Amino acid sequence: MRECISVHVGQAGVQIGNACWELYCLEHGIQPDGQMPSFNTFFSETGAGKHVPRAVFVDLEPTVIDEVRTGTYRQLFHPEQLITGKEDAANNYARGHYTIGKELIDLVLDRIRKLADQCTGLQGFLIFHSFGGGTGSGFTSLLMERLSVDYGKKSKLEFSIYPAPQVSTAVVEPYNSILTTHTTLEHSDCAFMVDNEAIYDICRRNLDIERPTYTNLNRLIGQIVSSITASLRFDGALNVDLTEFQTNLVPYPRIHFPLATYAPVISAEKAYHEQLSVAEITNACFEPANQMVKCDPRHGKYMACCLLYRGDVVPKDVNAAIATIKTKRTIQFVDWCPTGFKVGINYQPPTVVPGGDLAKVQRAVCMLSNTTAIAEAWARLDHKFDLMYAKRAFVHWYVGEGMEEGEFSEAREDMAALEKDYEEVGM
Amino acid sequence: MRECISVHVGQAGVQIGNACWELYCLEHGIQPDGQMPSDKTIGGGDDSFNTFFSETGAGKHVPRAVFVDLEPTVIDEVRTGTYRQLFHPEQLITGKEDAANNYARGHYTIGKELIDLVLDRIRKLADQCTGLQGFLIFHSFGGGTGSGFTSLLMERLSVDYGKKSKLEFSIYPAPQVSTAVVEPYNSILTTHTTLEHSDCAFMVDNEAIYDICRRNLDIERPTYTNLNRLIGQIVSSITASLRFDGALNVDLTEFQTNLVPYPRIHFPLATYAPVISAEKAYHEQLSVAEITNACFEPANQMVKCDPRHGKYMACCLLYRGDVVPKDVNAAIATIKTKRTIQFVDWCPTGFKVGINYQPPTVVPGGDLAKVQRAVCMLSNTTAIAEAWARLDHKFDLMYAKRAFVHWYVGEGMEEGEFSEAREDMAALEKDYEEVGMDSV
Amino acid sequence: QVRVQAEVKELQAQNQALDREIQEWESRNSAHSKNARSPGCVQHDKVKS
Amino acid sequence: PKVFYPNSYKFSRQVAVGGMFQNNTLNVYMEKSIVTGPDNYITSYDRLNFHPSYRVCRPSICD
Amino acid sequence: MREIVHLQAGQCGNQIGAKFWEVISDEHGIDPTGTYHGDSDLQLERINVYYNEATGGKYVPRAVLVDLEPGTMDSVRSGPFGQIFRPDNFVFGQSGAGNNWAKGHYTEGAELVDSVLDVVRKEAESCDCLQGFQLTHSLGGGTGSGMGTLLISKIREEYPDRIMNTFSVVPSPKVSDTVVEPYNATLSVHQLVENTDETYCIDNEALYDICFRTLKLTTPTYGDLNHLVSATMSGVTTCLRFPGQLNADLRKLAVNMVPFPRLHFFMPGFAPLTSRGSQQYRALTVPELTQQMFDAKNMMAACDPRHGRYLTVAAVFRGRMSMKEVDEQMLNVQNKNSSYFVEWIPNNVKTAVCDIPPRGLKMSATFIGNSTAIQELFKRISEQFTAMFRRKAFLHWYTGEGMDEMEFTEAESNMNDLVSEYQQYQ
Amino acid sequence: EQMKRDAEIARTMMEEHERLIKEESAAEDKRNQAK
Ligand SMILES: Nc1nc2c(ncn2[C@@H]2O[C@H](COP(=O)(O)OP(=O)(O)OP(=O)(O)O)[C@@H](O)[C@H]2O)c(=O)[nH]1
Ligand SMILES: Nc1nc2c(ncn2[C@@H]2O[C@H](COP(=O)(O)OP(=O)(O)OP(=O)(O)O)[C@@H](O)[C@H]2O)c(=O)[nH]1
Ligand SMILES: Nc1nc2c(ncn2[C@@H]2O[C@H](COP(=O)(O)OP(=O)(O)O)[C@@H](O)[C@H]2O)c(=O)[nH]1
Ligand SMILES: [Mg+2]
Ligand SMILES: [Mg+2]
Repeated sequence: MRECISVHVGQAGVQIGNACWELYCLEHGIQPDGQMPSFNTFFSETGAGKHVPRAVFVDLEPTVIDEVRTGTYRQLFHPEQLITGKEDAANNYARGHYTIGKELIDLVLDRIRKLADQCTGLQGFLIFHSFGGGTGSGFTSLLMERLSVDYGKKSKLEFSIYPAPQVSTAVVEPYNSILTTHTTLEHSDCAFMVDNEAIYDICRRNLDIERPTYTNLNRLIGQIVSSITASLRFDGALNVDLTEFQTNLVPYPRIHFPLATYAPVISAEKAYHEQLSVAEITNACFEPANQMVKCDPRHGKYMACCLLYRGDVVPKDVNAAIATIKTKRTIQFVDWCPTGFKVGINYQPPTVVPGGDLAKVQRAVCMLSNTTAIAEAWARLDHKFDLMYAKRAFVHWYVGEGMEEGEFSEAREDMAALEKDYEEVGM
Repeated sequence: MRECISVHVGQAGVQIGNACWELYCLEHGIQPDGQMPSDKTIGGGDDSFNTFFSETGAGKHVPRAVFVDLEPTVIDEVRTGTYRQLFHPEQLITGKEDAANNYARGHYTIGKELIDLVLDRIRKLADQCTGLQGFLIFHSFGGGTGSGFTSLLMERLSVDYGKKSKLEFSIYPAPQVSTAVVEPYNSILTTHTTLEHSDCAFMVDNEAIYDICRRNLDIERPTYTNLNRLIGQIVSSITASLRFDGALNVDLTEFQTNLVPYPRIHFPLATYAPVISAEKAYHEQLSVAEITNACFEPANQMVKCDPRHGKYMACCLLYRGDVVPKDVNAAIATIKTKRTIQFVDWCPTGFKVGINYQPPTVVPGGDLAKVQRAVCMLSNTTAIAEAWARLDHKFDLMYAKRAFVHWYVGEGMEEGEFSEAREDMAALEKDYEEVGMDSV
Repeated sequence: QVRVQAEVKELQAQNQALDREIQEWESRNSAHSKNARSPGCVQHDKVKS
Repeated sequence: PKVFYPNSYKFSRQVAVGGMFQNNTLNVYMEKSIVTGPDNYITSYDRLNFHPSYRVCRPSICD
Repeated sequence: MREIVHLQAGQCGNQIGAKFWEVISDEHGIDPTGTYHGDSDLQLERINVYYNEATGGKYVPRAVLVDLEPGTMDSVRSGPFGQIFRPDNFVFGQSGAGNNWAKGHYTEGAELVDSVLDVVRKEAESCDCLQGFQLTHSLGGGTGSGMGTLLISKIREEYPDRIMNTFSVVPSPKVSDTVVEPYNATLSVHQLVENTDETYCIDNEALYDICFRTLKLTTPTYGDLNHLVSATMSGVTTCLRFPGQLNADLRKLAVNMVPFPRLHFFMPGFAPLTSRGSQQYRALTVPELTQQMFDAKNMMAACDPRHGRYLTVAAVFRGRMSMKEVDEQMLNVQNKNSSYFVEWIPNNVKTAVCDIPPRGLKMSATFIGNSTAIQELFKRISEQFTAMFRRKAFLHWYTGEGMDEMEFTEAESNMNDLVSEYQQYQ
Repeated sequence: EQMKRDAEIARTMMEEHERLIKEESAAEDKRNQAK
């Protein structure tokens, strides 16, 4: 009864959730309009023979929801679940926090209530979002704060697109990223992150694919999320519950931002020639290339490492390759973590999407790292904000829509405290 | 589990491995698709392919070789040929800009962008080894990649790996008929960076194989495809003792301690005795004794060098086919007691005999015939000091008027490096003359 | 135009200074590894131990 | 007047209207690679950018 | 949802206005009768942004055509796409302003203001939730420049939340018609530095220089420049009409472009402009397309960016097209130049992409530029207001209706506030 | 499928450009008529 409720907010949220729910619907035998010609982890069941996802979709620009409401998944959802605003948040943290989201936060929380009363053994929520936009910062912050002070100590997992060093589409992206990190530093249990520039480089290099679109990224993020949550639906040698990451990965209650990757990202024309054993894939997780977030790995030391294996895997291969990784003394593990790793195994192998590009591989690993390397990304994300805020660029819209000048400053200090906290737990 | 890593380099290395790997797919039952056929895939009693071929879990065999050059037009006939899907596609390294027949262009300018890349694909291939018997370099003393980058691989393989065997196959520039003019600047400047970092290096002229083809194989006008079948037969016969069991099994690590009397005299020359056109194999008996008497000829060598003007330091005779070893030992006593075949008076033992059971095979279209038994002689005679008295004179005439030196000094090289690698062969022309002298 | 040509020549000189220093550092790191490995080998000492 | 070879100029006017091509653009060009693959993006000054192919014993960062 | 009510002003507007609805209606598959004959169902889902549905399934645009001589309405109604508007909307006077700002602001224009707001307020109440308006006009004359400054400052009086966007043809001195173009233009910015805060700058001199080099045209008629103007006012609200892989509507482009609230004068330019002789040989990829956005001759405002420094850049693309070639190409231009593009804005490019190209093209784009070189266009029109106003050459034509000599000086340094504010940020 | 779609789009645009060429030749002959 390991049910989780998934809310997708932001265009990054719903466009990831399209690939995620096509993956979950092909995971079981469910035909996509709902019927069927173990699945109670994500789907409620009605006696006509229909399956309903535990999903709430929301944006404040109607066209990105309405393409889902018209497209081929129109009969999957109860069509009141596809929440929709009227006026766009306009890339504005103040508008998605203080001004525009006050019309729709009540509706999305009441539908969250009805789904959580449909459920019976509740475990967590999956909030899909970015650090770029107004409704991807402010509305997500209000959603997380209200769900924390309403539901209790249940795992509100959040998934975050992360702002890259030299890759961005907005101009004001440090402002709303440092603001959403400040106000969502406290009430999310864990926050996984991915970098679009690093996925771009992996798509260029490992998969032999030039000029990738956004579907070719969202397929990879769907494979990541399915490898996270295969343990609740399918049983294995060593299952890992979703609560176990909270006591496992994060050591201090501001350090809940682990990185991820997934090692057999390989096209068919090369995986036909190459075998990919367990020692091969778990050694291949630790390259500076094949990670999925741009931080220099060798400048940081490792804190913890939660591996999730999927498919045919015999536990001695894992237990030998882990020590083989550990003894090298260049992969620096911190001197107050002699345990090092945490490993889980599930039997059912990774699946395949129609219209896909990842090759069907018998076994796969998704590893969740917690590095010290991301201090450079927080240094640069504080620096860009400091460059703009020396002479008050772009601030007057947000101060006309709802914060004074000092709250950006206190978010700056409440974010710099975290960069001091890494040097504290590093030395 | 024994293994070799057959690393090629140069445009005259990819054209050798094209005719070398088609032989090893025929020795075993391997299709060009890579998968074994239906008859041998149910029993699976043979594990002789593990020396050269890998084995994936889905039943495909991928060979252990990496192809290196800076000229992108001879690798691109491999990615469209018959062997398109055999080789792993990450093992065909290929540069955009050329080498263009300058040593210094292929040591300092261009080759540094590929010295790191090929040393990651090498580290894959040598990582599956329970035990590495030895590499197999195929290069050429002619131009940029085959002579310059080969020296860059030698100073980085031995620093990486160390006391591990690394055999070498190399053409040698002809006495008279060669195809370049800057060429003696290279062959004096690639011996100097190979005197230290190569455990053994065989010597072949392409001119002497042009002489055996008008004489023995009875072929007029031979192309370059018929030069890489003869060299491809020898590198089969050297490494056949790893794969197929024998009566006197002689590994690769056996050779490098058993042929060199002094540690800079590692230049043995080789030959393959029973090369007969398929018409004359119908006429001639090919016993075990008479193809031992036909290696020491003045005409079946492979370097244009007649060893009548030198004393044989040692031999290493490797036999293949159906032989019985009473009849091998009858013939080696003939060659020692014959008057002309000179042996150095600090080697009264002399020889090294190896036996294997597999007869030599036939490639379809190959001019060679199916002969029941075949040998392969390996010697480092004293007579090779004649051939350096030809090449080192050709370096001296050009360097006297300082011809052709202005491309080298401008392409990342100092002018002094011709001087120190000229004095270095002023020792090796003497180092053969001190050990050919009779005992005092 | 003339002051911009002065800065072009300045940055060319700075570029060649960093290029020289790249050459010296590459030679130093390769020679350091070459001299560092020379007694003994890697990981076979561990297996033998 | 059996044969006639007159100097036509319609293409010359058609291309020479408005002045010849002079490039007025912000500086855009990619420094390309040396190894020819769709992967394996190696420039002289940004080497070590290739796909580190899979190794059984040790990972790539500890060579 | 996110509707916009269109407005015109003067002769220079209606030639751009009637060319606009020859372009928007042809993008939606609409006949001049107004009834739909399209091909895709996607062409009608967000038709409610600009249009409105009458009985019988006929669509009427939300536009009001405003002028001050009734020969201009007969010009547009008789046109091909001109009978589409509701005929209760052609609001005009009868006694012409006649290139007099003081007529079109104080005496002649203000007689007609109480009428024109009724047709404005009835097409905006029919909307459910406004996003803004549109004014297409010029800044040379007095019928459209001076009514245009009237018609904005009395429309900020009513709907000051909803974001308004005008499109102005700024008059160059190199190709000029009337003598007193300083006397109308350098002071009409007094209510366009304040009241619209979204205003574009199009020069007729640069619109010719596109037509001699890139297009390489022989005879450029005034029906082909408004072709070039109305195909880039369309491009900035295609995300607002059509679905996007990464979209940004009208309000999102405001909050990311303008660094400080009085610098909102823009530099538009269409990307894949090509001649009919060199059309076939030309490649259509994305790195070829950024070759043509950042030119100094494919810019519709007659001021050169290399004599200044860029503040911010947007580039709304179109078509079925990849996303690394958007992002990595425009990082490349930002990295390799780094001198025009300022410090203390660590990323100087915004971007967006739709899914549906303009009719008949594989791919296009629309470049929006915000440059600090626009202060030479304000310098070169206020120096021509120093010369005529020292010896008081023409002030009697406009001061028979009442403006003292310092209301020109009051709006001189109010315009010359704007020259120095580009200077202090450079 | 993508290759077939791109070839079809290229043929459509070249047909439209031939239509433009014929229209402009007609207009130039109309100007010669006006002479
Ligand atoms: N993985 C993925 N990322 C996307 C996709 N679309 C946009 N992004 C990322 O999202 C970031 C911007 O998202 P936002 O700024 O929040 O835009 P939004 O989600 O529409 O939020 P609002 O504009 O406020 O409605 C960009 O930096 C993109 O890299 C997508 O389809 N897939
Ligand atoms: N025996 C033999 N010799 C060859 C073959 N192909 C080429 N050669 C010889 O090898 C030399 C060819 O030049 P190489 O140096 O090998 O070409 P490379 O190694 O790519 O060097 P560059 O051409 O400068 O890049 C010439 O002397 C040829 O006579 C071959 O297939 N067999
Ligand atoms: N785009 C366009 N501009 C025009 C046209 N006719 C005149 N103009 C411009 O209008 C400016 C003069 O302003 P004017 O049109 O008289 O303003 P009006 O009083 O509203 O008509 C000149 O600088 C011209 O560049 C036209 O047909 N199309
Ligand atoms: Mg949005
Ligand atoms: Mg070559």
